[PDB]
Amino acid sequence: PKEPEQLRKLFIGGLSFETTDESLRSHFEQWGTLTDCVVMRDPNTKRSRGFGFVTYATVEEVDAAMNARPHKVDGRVVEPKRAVSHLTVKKIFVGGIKEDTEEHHLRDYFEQYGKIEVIEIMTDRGSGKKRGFAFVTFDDHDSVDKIVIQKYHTVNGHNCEVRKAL
Ligand SMILES: CC(C)c1ncc(Cl)c(C(N)=O)n1
Repeated sequence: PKEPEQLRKLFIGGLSFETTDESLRSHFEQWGTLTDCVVMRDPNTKRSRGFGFVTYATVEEVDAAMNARPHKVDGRVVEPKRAVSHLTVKKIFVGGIKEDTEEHHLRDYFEQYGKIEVIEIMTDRGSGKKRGFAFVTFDDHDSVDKIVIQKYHTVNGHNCEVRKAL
């Protein structure tokens, strides 16, 4: 049962114009089996457009490649991002957590997606009561990208709504 191809793709921006299908593949094959690897080029001049994409055999291989950033490919630090579901942000909205969810509930769950920098449990401006939603800020966008493509998030027994924030 193969994961959907879209979830196995990495868009690589910031390429050296000298990077080729072959040199992009040789680099990113260090972190998994590549079923596809393409440098985008102008149709007339064949000059690189400065970006391309690689497709791994599994999502765990995508994770391995992202965890090995920064990637210097043919002498240039490139910018890998998971394919769109790009709104590149480090913060999520977490809704549906009700009044009994605390900081440690959110931390213990979300810390396995990435390094957390801020947890903000929202409270009512007048009463101080919890409003039932929170924001979590990570040190990097790939955490958010992994989070929002999941169908489900269960935190503190609550089925939560999670979206990219701002
Ligand atoms: C009131 C709820 C719907 C809300 N407030 C703020 C944000 Cl930033 C989001 C979101 N989906 O990102 N959702």
